[PDB]
Order: sequence, then structure tokens, then C-alpha cells
Amino acid sequence: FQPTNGVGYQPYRVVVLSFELLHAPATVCGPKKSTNLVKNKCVNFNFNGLTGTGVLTESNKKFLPFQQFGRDIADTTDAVRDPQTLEILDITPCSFGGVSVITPGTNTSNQVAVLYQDVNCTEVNVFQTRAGCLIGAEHVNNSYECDIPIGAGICASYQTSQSIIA
Amino acid sequence: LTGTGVLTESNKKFLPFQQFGRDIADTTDAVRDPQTLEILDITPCSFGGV
Amino acid sequence: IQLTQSPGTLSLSPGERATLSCRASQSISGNYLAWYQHKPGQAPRLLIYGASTRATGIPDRFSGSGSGTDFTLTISRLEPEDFAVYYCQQYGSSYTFGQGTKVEIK
Amino acid sequence: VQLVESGGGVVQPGRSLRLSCAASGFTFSSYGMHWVRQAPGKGLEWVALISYDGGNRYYADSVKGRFTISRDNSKNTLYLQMNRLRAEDTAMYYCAKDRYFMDVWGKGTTVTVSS
Amino acid sequence: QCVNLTTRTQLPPAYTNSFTRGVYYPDKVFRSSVLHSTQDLFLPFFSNVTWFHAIHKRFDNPVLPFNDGVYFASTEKSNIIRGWIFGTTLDSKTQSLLIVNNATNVVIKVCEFQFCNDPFLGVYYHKNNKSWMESEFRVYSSANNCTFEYVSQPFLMDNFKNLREFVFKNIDGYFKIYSKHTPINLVRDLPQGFSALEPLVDLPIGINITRFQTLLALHRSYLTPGDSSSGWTAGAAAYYVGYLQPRTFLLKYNENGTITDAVDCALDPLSETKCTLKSFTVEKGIYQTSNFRVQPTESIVRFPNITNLCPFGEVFNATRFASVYAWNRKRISNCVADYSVLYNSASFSTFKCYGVSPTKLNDLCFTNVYADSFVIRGDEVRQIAPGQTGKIADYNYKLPDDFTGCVIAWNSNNLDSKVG
Ligand SMILES: *[C@@H]1O[C@H](CO)[C@@H](O[C@@H]2O[C@H](CO)[C@@H](O)[C@H](O)[C@H]2NC(C)=O)[C@H](O)[C@H]1NC(C)=O
Ligand SMILES: *[C@@H]1O[C@H](CO)[C@@H](O)[C@H](O)[C@H]1NC(C)=O
Ligand SMILES: *[C@@H]1O[C@H](CO)[C@@H](O)[C@H](O)[C@H]1NC(C)=O
Ligand SMILES: *[C@@H]1O[C@H](CO)[C@@H](O)[C@H](O)[C@H]1NC(C)=O
Ligand SMILES: *[C@@H]1O[C@H](CO)[C@@H](O)[C@H](O)[C@H]1NC(C)=O
Ligand SMILES: *[C@@H]1O[C@H](CO)[C@@H](O)[C@H](O)[C@H]1NC(C)=O
Ligand SMILES: *[C@@H]1O[C@H](CO)[C@@H](O)[C@H](O)[C@H]1NC(C)=O
Repeated sequence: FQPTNGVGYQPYRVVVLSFELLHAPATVCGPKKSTNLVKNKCVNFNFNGLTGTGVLTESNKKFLPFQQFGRDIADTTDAVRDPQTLEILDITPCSFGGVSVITPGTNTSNQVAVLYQDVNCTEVNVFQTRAGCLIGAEHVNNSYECDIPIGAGICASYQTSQSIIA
Repeated sequence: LTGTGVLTESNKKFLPFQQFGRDIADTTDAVRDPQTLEILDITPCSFGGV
Repeated sequence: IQLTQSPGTLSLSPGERATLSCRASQSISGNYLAWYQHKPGQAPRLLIYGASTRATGIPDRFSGSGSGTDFTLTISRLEPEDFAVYYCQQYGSSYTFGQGTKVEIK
Repeated sequence: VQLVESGGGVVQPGRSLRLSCAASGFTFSSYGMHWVRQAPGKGLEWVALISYDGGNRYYADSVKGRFTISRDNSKNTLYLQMNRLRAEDTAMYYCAKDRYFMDVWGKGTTVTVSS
Repeated sequence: QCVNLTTRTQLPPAYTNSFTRGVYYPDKVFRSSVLHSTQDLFLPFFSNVTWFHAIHKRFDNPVLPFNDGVYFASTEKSNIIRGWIFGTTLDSKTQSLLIVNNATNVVIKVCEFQFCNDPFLGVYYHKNNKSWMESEFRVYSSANNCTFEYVSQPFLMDNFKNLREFVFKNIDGYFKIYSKHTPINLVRDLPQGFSALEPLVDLPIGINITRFQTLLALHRSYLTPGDSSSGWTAGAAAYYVGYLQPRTFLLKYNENGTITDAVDCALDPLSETKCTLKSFTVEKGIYQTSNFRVQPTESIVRFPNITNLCPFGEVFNATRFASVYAWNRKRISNCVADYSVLYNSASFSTFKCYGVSPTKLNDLCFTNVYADSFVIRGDEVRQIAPGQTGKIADYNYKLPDDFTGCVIAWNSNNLDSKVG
């Protein structure tokens, strides 16, 4: 360590920062303002660095004073404790489901009905069934032979002026 | 654009802006000769099991 | 088309209002009447065209009015830089100029 | 937007003199060009105009038959050929660009008709 | 050369639906008897397009935006529309694109232009060359910062017996143009049908475009008064403007290779079904085509409401440092730190991070942070890394292979060197 030393032989001050993600209350955070919490809505949440998408609701899950996060069978987050107010909030993934189109052949009509599978007629001539929310098919009291199967005992067909009925 | 195949005459009417053709597999079906603006079909060389 | 300007000489002081007149021997077509400023040793500078349209860069104390054979150039509050000779011009039938009015300091 | 005149000087009465105007900084070939003169201590007097394409020309009554105006759009020049000059033609001759009126004026060339 | 044109006839803007128009060959590939699905900036079907008239004195040529693209169609019989203008401000302060069509030729320039309000091409007679010339100096006054020029065959060629449709795009550095000429007899509005636009050019202008304007021609034959907002008459020529959007289309191909039909997958669930089944015909039955998912509306950020700064100053700007064999360790906890300022500081000659980048470090919380500090020489700095070997990494300071953090170093010759 002489001033006339080559650069490879000159002194260098080294600082090594190591970050550990112990599953614990993360105290060292980087400068970020918190926001208000919105319940019963689909939101993209961030709790102490843990992120995800879901609906945050009130819960009756009695976490122990040392417990901060809950997990499901799949090891995904089930519930969190709000870092500002020590309450337990359940995380329910936002409503989703398959979309099926119920239609007669294009050789007959270009009118279609849309079935939203395994959802309620909320988030979406609307007929609620146990298969999902069926929109566009008229609910008819008269029974007939099954034509285009939907499920759970409900079938659809193109009949009478003509329209899709369920 | 490189490949192996038999180059033959074709009756495929490429548009003035079209230079290459492609098959269902996205492989080259035909090309326009860069020197003489004619369309040549590309047929992979004969093959089969023994 | 002969343009006769009046008066021949106007003697005023800064801050006052100047009225310059231009009379044509024949009616000017399309209000094609322009006004020009000339300071000693300088080329003319356009002030007004279309009888009432101010040229680019000309301050709003200059305004033009009139029609037919009788036109007026008004300077609402004279500034020292405004003391100069003023020529009117018609450009509807050939191109002819007035004989000029000198605006001098009283 | 600049006009520079040239060709001024003294000329004996009856002889000829050609003035030139070099243009730069604007689309010269799209503007009509005028000549204007001003005798010492007197008013402005229009002399001649040439159209942007050189097809049409007009002259002041006092110079008809004696003056000829021309232009060269490839060289951005306008010329005024002044023949059989009289002592009453002594003046500063301005080159000016049509906007009609003239909105760009040259500094002028002094022409003195004297023996 | 810069005369204004301010005839005052106010009429409200009209709107029309583009049933099936604006389809263009996305690539220069030949396809036949095949259905192909591609995502690209297209004009959605039955789209709400504006309508502008130029009939008599009603003239419509305002400055319109160029958000992502344009579908420009024109029903003409006299070639009144000569070209367009593209740019942000359309003044000498910025570069702008120009496209104009002379008889049997095209002029394209990318200069910094100074357009006057309500530009247009002027037509007159010249009395020499004996031919009505078409001087273009009415559009722009001056042309500075020219970088690009290009000439080619007419883009526009010959009530309304012909229809000219154009598609403009401003992809990364290329201005792409697709065109088609279709003859039709309809006189009111767009003819419902189908026609694809073939590509024409791809100009590498490489500029930023947000606004655009159209160029038309005027007729002053029966009489000519002095240049003013008068003495002009415009024949019946109208144009429609539509903005493109990223859309997934399903394209059809015939034997010849022409499109002749297409489908917008997001138009309706039936189109979703057709795209899912890769066919324009759907058999009777029930098909699963997509998935409904509720999207989040806002983010929720929650952290403990504590207020303290991590003492990085006494770690980095420490007066003296430790030997590498007895390297000091500082444990940082219960504080808030800005790694962005640390990374910003150029005092450091080495700043390598592992398993995480510093730019994405000032928004992640950790339970503990350890700050190890020591002094080594230049050629040994490279040994401070996971999976390195040497006298320092083996006997003095060893980093794990699963290390998550950053290694920072700087030359301290002015502080840690003695004359002797
Ligand atoms: C092209 O120009 C537009 C506007 O001239 C730019 O839009 C601006 O982008 C900046 C991004 O820093 C915003 O702060 C401004 O508010 C935007 N302007 C407006 C009016 O919204 C656009 O970014 C430019 N494109 C590029 C690639 O630089
Ligand atoms: C539609 O079905 C009828 C018989 O039901 C058949 O004759 C006809 O060809 C079909 N349409 C098409 C386009 O094939
Ligand atoms: C939908 O929500 C309502 C509450 O308004 C409930 O009564 C109904 O049973 C729900 N249906 C399904 C299928 O969940
Ligand atoms: C079916 O019949 C019941 C009673 O007979 C009636 O309440 C119900 O509204 C009927 N459904 C429809 C779709 O008309
Ligand atoms: C088009 O816009 C008008 C209002 O500008 C609106 O009334 C009309 O419904 C729109 N049409 C479509 C198809 O969105
Ligand atoms: C564009 O013109 C300006 C003059 O305002 C000049 O300074 C600049 O260098 C020009 N651009 C280039 C690339 O030379
Ligand atoms: C394909 O083109 C040929 C001639 O180029 C034409 O005869 C034929 O009809 C076209 N195909 C169709 C389906 O029209």
C-alpha cells in the first residue's frame, strides 16, 4: 500500500451488503410510502414485501401473537396480519372461470349465448344456473329433449322469431 | 435463406411485393429468384423408409 | 391612380394622436391600400395592408381605416420612433404611391 | 430574407446602365419582384415589376420604352436595364420583394446621371 | 407563399361505421387455403370513424392525432387530395414528414418545415413550358434540417368511381404504408364489403409523430381574385380517418393467395369461438373459448409506520476500515434506507449485485442486512464473488454460492496508502 503502486496493488475499500429473507417481520425496508387498505375488492396487495392479487376481507382466524402470515395447502398465502393494525385478513383469489359459447351452427343463425362457468351473475335476459351465469338464453318452463348440453340438467336449443332458449 | 430441395417451375402468382412463400409448417414453400422475377416451387428431396 | 396625401407636414409631440389621410383619384379596387414608413437613410417598411390589416411586428398603436377613395392612417399615441415620412400606396390597378407626409417633432 | 443591389454609379445622360439584385434566404422563384426609386429628398416612385415566373412585366409611365426588367430564377437575380438615362432619373433605386405591396426592401443602389 | 385560407362555414363532424375495412397483409409471405391468426395494429370492425367533407364553401382539413396509426380512405374523382403531413408541432422547431404527389411522381422529404395555417397545393399557368405547373411552396415556407428524400411512382392514381384506402404506421423507426385502389359506384359513404391493403413502402425516418394533416387542391379556373380566403372552389372529395389499435385478427386465404375475408377475435364471443376453432364455420354445440377473470382496480401498499434511516453513512464513509482477515460486520435493522442514492453515487468503482438488482432494491423489505467491510488490493477485488478462489476467498472472506446481495468497492489509494 504505497501511492506509487500499480492499480492492481492499490488499496480498495470493499463493502458487502447481504440481504436475508428470514420469514419474520421485515424491518429493513426501502423508502416506500404506505397506502390505505381497501376491503372486499380485487386488489394487488403488498404486505411487508409479499405481493399478490386477491380480495382482502375480514377473518375470524386467530393468529398467534408471533404469527404474521398464513399459508394454504399449495403453500400460497392464505391470510396476512396488517402490519399497521394487528388484524387478520383473508386473501381470496379474485373470481375467475371458463367462458363457453353456446351457439347453433352458422348454417342456421349468427345469434349466440354466452355461459360464464362457475360464477355468479354479479361481476359480469340473464339466467342464473348452478353451472354458472348464462346470458342470452331465455328460460323456458316447457321441457324438451336435450339438444345442446350445458350441464346440471340444463340444455339449450334454437327454437321459437327464433332465439336461443334454456 | 438456405435449405435443401428440388427447385422447379411454378404457376403460383406471387404479388409484386411478395418474395417468399411458406407452407403450413412455416417452412419455405416457394421463392422468387432475386435475379429473374419468376416463382420457383421448393419440393423437399425424395425420401422414405427402408 | 393618383394618390394625394395630406397634410404635407405634421408637427406633433410624443403621446399625441396623429391622423394621416390619403385620397385616390379613382376608387381603389379590393381595398388594396397600403401604408409605409421611411426614416432617413433607411428603406421603407410595411405598416398596413388591406386598408386595415397590421403587418407582422407592427405595434397596435397603428391602425388603418377607410374605403373607396378616402383612407386614414391613425397613430393613437405617438412614440419618438414614429417620427418619419409615411407613404400610402394602392396596388389594385398598377402600383402608385402618394407623395408622402412628414411627421416631425413640434 | 436579404436583397443586395449592385451596378450603381455615375452615368452620362443618354447612356445606359444595368442594375442587379442578388437574392438569398427565400424562395426567390415564387415572388414577384419590383423596382422602386427615390430622388434625393423626394417621395417614392414605383419603376417596374416582374412576375415570379418572368412572364408578365409592367413599367411606370415615366420609364416606358427606356427601362427593361428581367430576372434569372436559377441564379436568384433580378436585373433592371436602364437605357437613355435623363438627369431626372438620378435617384436611389430600391430592390423590393412582393408580399401587391413590398414587404422586403433592399438597401438601394445610388444612380447619378451626370456628365 | 404563406397565404392564409379562413373561409367560415361551420358544420359538425360526421361519424360512420367501418364495417370490414383496414385489413392489410401483416407480412410479405404467401399463404393459400389456410386460416392464420395474427396480432397487429388493425382497424377494429364496425369502428366509429370520423367523416370530413370538402364540398361547396365547406373545407375540412384540421390537424388530427396519430396515436398509433391511421386508416385513411378517400372517395375521389378528380384527385383533389394530393398528400399528407406528419409531425408533432408542424413548425420549424421540430422535424416533420411530407408526402406530396406530382403528376406521375411523388415527393417525400423529412425536413424541419414551417407550415402555414390551412396549407394546400397551388395550381396556376406559367406561360412558359406551356403547362399548368403545381408549385408546392404554399404548403411550407422554409425547409431546415433535411435528412431524408425519396421519389417513386404515384401513390394515388386514376360520382366517385374509385376508392383509395391507406394505412399508416409509425413502428419503431419505420413509417409503414399499406394501400389499395378499389373502384366503386357508391356516392354516399364507404361501400360495405372486403378488400385488403397491400404494403407500399417502409420509410426509415426514425422520428416521433403525434399529429397529422391532409393536403388537398383547389380550383380557381372560372375566375381568380387576389390571394385571400376567397376565390377558391373545392370539388366533391371526402375522406375518412380511423385510428388503429393492437388487435388479434383471424385471416382467411384463398387459392390465389388473397385474403378476401377476416375476423376480429374480440369483436364478439362468436368471433372468439371462430378464432378458437381456427375456422369461419362453427358447428352446432358448446365450445370453451376463453376464461373470465376479474382484474384488480388498485394496489394496496402496507408497511409498518416507523420512521428511521439506516446508518449506511457510518459504514461507507467510516474513517478507518478493517483488515480482510478480520473483516468487520455491521448488522442493519429497524430502519429505512434508499439504495437508489447509493447506486447513484459514482464514488464506487465496483458495484455488482447477485440475485437482485439495485434499481429494484429500494422497494423490497428484509429482516436483517449485514454490511461487511474490509480493505483489499485491486487484483483481489474480483475474488469477492460467489464461487471464486484465491488467497482472499479461501482464507480471508468467503461468499456463499446462494448469496443474495451486492458487492461494492472503490479505490482508496488516497486514504489507505502511506509514503513509506
Ligand atoms: C413523442 O412526443 C410526445 C409529445 O411530444 C411525448 O409524450 C410525452 O412523454 C413524456 C414522457 O417523459 C411525458 O412526460 C409528456 O407528458 C408526454 N407529452 C404529452 C403531451 O403527454 C413522447 O414521449 C415522445 N416519444 C418519445 C419516444 O420520446
Ligand atoms: C346447410 O344445411 C343444408 C341442409 O341442412 C345444406 O343443404 C346446405 O348446403 C348447408 N349449407 C352449406 C353452406 O353447406
Ligand atoms: C349469487 O349471489 C346471491 C346473493 O345476492 C345468492 O343469493 C345466490 O345464491 C348466488 N348464486 C350463486 C350461484 O352463487
Ligand atoms: C314457470 O311457472 C311458474 C309457475 O307456474 C312461474 O312462477 C314462472 O314464472 C314460470 N317461468 C317462466 C319463465 O315464465
Ligand atoms: C360513435 O360515436 C357517437 C358519438 O360521437 C355515438 O353516439 C355512437 O353510438 C358511436 N358508435 C359506436 C358504434 O360506438
Ligand atoms: C439543423 O439546423 C440547426 C440550425 O438551427 C443546426 O444548428 C443543426 O446543426 C442542424 N442539424 C444538423 C444535423 O446539422
Ligand atoms: C384467381 O386468379 C385467377 C386469375 O388470376 C382467376 O381466374 C380466379 O378466378 C381467381 N380465383 C378466384 C377464387 O376468383
